[PDB]
Amino acid sequence: TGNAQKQQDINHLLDKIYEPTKYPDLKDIAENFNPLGDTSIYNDHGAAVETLMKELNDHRLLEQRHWYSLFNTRQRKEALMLFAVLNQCKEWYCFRSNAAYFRERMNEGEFVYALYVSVIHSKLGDGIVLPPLYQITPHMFTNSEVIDKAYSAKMTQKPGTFNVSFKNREQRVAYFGEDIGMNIHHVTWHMDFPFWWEDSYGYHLDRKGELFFWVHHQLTARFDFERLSNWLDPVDELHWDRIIREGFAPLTSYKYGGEFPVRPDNIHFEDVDGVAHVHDLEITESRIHEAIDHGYITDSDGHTIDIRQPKGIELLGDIIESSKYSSNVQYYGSLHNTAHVMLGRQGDPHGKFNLPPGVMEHFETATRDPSFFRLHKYMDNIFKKHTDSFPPYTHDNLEFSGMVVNGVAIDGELITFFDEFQYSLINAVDSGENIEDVEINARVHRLNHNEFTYKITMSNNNDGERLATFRIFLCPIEDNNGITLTLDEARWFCIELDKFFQKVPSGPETIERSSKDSSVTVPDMPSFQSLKEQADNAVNGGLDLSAYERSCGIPDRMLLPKSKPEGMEFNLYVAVTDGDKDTEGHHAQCGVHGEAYPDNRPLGYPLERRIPDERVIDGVSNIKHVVVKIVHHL
Amino acid sequence: TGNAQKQQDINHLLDKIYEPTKYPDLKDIAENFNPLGDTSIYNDHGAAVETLMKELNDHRLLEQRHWYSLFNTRQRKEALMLFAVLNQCKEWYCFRSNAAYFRERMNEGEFVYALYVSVIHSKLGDGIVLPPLYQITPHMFTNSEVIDKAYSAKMTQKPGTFNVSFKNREQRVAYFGEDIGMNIHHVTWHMDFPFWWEDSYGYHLDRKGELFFWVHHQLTARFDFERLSNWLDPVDELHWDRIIREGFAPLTSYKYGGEFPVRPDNIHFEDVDGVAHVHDLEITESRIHEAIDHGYITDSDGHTIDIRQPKGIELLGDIIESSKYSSNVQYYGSLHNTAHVMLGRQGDPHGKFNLPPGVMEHFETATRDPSFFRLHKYMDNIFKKHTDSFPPYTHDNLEFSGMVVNGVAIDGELITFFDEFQYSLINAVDSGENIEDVEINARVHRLNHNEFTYKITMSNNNDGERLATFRIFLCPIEDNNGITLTLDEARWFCIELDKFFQKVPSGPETIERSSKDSSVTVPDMPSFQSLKEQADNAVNGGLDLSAYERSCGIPDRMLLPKSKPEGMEFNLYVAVTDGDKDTEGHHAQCGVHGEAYPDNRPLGYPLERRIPDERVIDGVSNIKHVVVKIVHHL
Ligand SMILES: [Cu+2]
Ligand SMILES: [Cu+2]
Ligand SMILES: [Cu+2]
Ligand SMILES: [Cu+2]
Repeated sequence: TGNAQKQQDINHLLDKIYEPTKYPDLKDIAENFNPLGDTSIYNDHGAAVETLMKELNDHRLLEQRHWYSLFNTRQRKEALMLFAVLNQCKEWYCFRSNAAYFRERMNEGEFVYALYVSVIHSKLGDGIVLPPLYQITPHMFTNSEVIDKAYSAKMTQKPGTFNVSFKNREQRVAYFGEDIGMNIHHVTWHMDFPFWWEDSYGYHLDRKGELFFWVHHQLTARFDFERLSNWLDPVDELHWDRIIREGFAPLTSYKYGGEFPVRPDNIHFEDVDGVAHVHDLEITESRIHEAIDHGYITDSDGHTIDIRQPKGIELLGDIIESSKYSSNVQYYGSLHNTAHVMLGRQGDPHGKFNLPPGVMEHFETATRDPSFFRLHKYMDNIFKKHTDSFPPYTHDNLEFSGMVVNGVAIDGELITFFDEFQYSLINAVDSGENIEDVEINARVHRLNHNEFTYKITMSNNNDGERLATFRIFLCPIEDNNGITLTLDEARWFCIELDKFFQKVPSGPETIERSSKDSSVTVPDMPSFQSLKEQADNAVNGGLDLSAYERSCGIPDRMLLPKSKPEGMEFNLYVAVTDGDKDTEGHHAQCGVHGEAYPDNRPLGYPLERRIPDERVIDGVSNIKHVVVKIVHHL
Repeated sequence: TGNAQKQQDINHLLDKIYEPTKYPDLKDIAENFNPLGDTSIYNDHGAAVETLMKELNDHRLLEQRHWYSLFNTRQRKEALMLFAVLNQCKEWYCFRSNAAYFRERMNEGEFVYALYVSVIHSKLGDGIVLPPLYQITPHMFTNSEVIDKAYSAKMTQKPGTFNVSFKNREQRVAYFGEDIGMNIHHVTWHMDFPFWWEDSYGYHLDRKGELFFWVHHQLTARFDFERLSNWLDPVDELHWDRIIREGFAPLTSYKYGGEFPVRPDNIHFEDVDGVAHVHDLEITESRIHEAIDHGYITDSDGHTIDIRQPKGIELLGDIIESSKYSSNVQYYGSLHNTAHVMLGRQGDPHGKFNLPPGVMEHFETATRDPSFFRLHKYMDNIFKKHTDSFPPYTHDNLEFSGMVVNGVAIDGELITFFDEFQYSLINAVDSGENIEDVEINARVHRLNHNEFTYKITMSNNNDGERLATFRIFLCPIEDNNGITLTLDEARWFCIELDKFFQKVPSGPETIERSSKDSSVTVPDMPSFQSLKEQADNAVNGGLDLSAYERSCGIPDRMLLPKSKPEGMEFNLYVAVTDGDKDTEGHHAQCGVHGEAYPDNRPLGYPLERRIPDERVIDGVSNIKHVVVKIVHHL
């Protein structure tokens, strides 16, 4: 073991992935190993192994140097079998071996996918930090131009970094969707808590349901915000009976595959052969919308499982996205997933052209296409229908008697601008042998803000020390019409900025906290070379980069919304609930390994419920709202 | 001079076009020359030169390593200025110089275009054979896959040759449209007789009008035939008020530019910003259709120019395509051309995506897209409306008293199969310096037939030697329903197979002629390396290369249609008209330089007119029809 070992191995595995490995060890392994000759390394007595082999043998596994979408029911199954081996290894000797043996005869997508999920969930992958997808397989995160510029570099053996690109559209709020950080998170989030997880794999992802509800509600919110800042209007909800108003051209290309199919604007949704009928959604949507409206979800037996309770919204998220936690998957089908594949072939439904899958039929690339947000607004208000059926909250309800926020102040400035980043285009260009490596780079333009700190002034009238949950939302104020909405109109529009638990003493305290300590944030990740340089140094000298092991969050750069240059006033919500009942039972942020989500309040507390008369939020001591102002430096 | 010189120079000029020249001579020229210091080499006292310079100087000329469509009113103008210099050179010292000087600071497309047109039309380019576009700029004629396979070859410096590709469509009659020979011809035909020719350039292309009418009538016919052979039905005529039923994905890529924009099926024609309104066509079409119907074309003054005469159909072709021979271009606009650009941006009319031009906005690539033939059927029956207004032909009309065809026979076997061809992908991949040349090749699958000869047996009942025009059409018989049409239904459907003038001696003769001597055919062209090798062998060893210096025709391989394996019976038409009245006045096939078309009969004689009662064709001695049969070897 070690890690600067485990780590090393990983880096080697995912190095120049589109070509047989150049690391000699990996290849004699790749050749001499037999996953079937010491059914003991395996905790299954190698049933997993024996099942991959069988396929690899009848050679009925997807070919190498071919595309792969995680939405392809077979490609998925294959990818997921590698997971299942790697997964029941007792120690490194068995992982390295397989993710070498297979690495060399299994397709790259299945492989990249398999290795990551495996590293993330398997018992055996603690020490490791995974290189950033963007540099491992750059075709999924880089433009088509820069890609070709990189192939030229290589043809000519002349190095250097190319500048990527992005007045005519709404490819004005593009900086958001096309960011390599969001794209990362978006994929990671669904790697952390995959739709395909069976608790057989080892543990149970806790509230994947609410997690699902919430994560998208926030992309959806975060997204709505940016369009605000751009004189753009909140996003249309997608309907199956209407036209797809805003279509786009991605100008993105597959490594092996071709160029992502484009969609024209004002198109009519076609029945796509092999996935499902347009109507098939319409009905699914109905079945869903009836559970919500009845009060119950009905399983396979005709057993009504009640959802007019706290477990409610997850049971709902199980049927909506359609993970395996689904009660009656034969009835409620899979709205979300199908909706993906469904929106993707819109470029070729009967498939007369044999265009590859589309931007939306992939996690590291969906945020790309505009209907992405159109499709999640729709999912969003499916949930809202349920979320909203609860009776508003009472006074006695929000009140954390004693504790009272006196004041809230921002110790700094809220200022956002446009930084510049560089990732490397090397895994993208093929370098054969005895021809050498030319360093080609890609330079992108991403958003950023300035660290700032919070000065939360507040008195614990209670006799002594109480644990407290510091909940901070950033809601909007006006309409982009100039209509000041109402913490009903705006409660749902708010994006979570931070959530943390601090013990409060008996008396006037002044709790301070930084842009940096935010719980919904993750720093940009270490470069690959960086992770190489570092793996290698430990192994030859004698790696606690327990910075980057889990990381569920969004990019720190994305914390605050972009804003206007003129500036705008947002409304800052500081709600301080009672820590002892919250954490009334138990990372725990990235419960990647079965780790029980620590907060018990539902998600978005306490703005997740109808707020009919603001009269109320306003009279609980432990809730306080102060207006902030964000400015954008050009 | 020489030619094995002129030639050499050319080959050098058009080598690895996408990069500054490696031929030292070309560069000191490229540097030291000044197109403005001996205004004497120029027959204009260099007004041309002084106009390019002015642009090159204010640097308002299109950039290098960028795309270019010949449909772009500016790109065209720029391209066409180079033509105008190269054009008024007195000798080689001035051409070489310029097409060196410019070659290095003008864009490649303008440049390639400029050089060819210039070589083709300028007084000074007799000896020369131009390399095949397909190998000069392979991106416009080669797939998107093979192209990438070639970039890989190059990256790794491992040579190869790749096999190109083409059950779900009508990309079953694809072999026709995607052939590198047709594509060549199509562009050449439009280089030979350009729409932009002003007679200031030096001479007058004779019947560009009828030429235009006809050339497209035959692609259109030839095309209809192939679809026959494929259980496919004759092509729909395109309308501006209907859906674009049948769209395609070209899977083709620009060198500098991106991937050609694709079109979804069942699309509605959008008003495309910058080119023209959909309605703008509709009216044009009307104005056109009213000339035809009135009997006259009305010019700018309100002068009615009659067209119910022989000059008729060309005057019509001048206004329809809209060349500069147009009588009232401000009124009849440019249906054909505009229709090209109009159909191309259908992927991006308001241009929100900034997709490059499309397959149809280029001559070496339009035959690609299915609406290509849909758009020419439409143009086709615009002409037919006029062509058909003439009173049928009388008996006394077709009769070449004396001369009488006794019999007609094919002396071979009519057999068409699928050969294999290889062109080179080198100008496509960038090779910088001190990095050496790897030979990469592309292998295509093209149609072919077997030389066969005609055995035309016929007696001269007259008293002593009459000249004769041997006109041979290949008409269809059955419907693809199995209905069997009527040399009215089928007269227009016939493709020209040969046309030649032979002296018929008095009495029983038996003229024989070959597949090879056909007048509507051209052999595949010499390779580039071949043309290099041969150019090069004749500097050093003190070049005829005469077979390919103009070349209007279609590929010999395309002579006969594809057919069925079962075989089908076509109807062979041998009509022998009177040579002395035909050539009653004067290459002359490729009148590229002002050379008066030799035949005087209108075009398609004598099948261009309504044939109401076959009763007639049937009773002129000098017309004879015999059924042939074509078989396809799988
Ligand atoms: Cu997602
Ligand atoms: Cu989603
Ligand atoms: Cu044409
Ligand atoms: Cu045309």
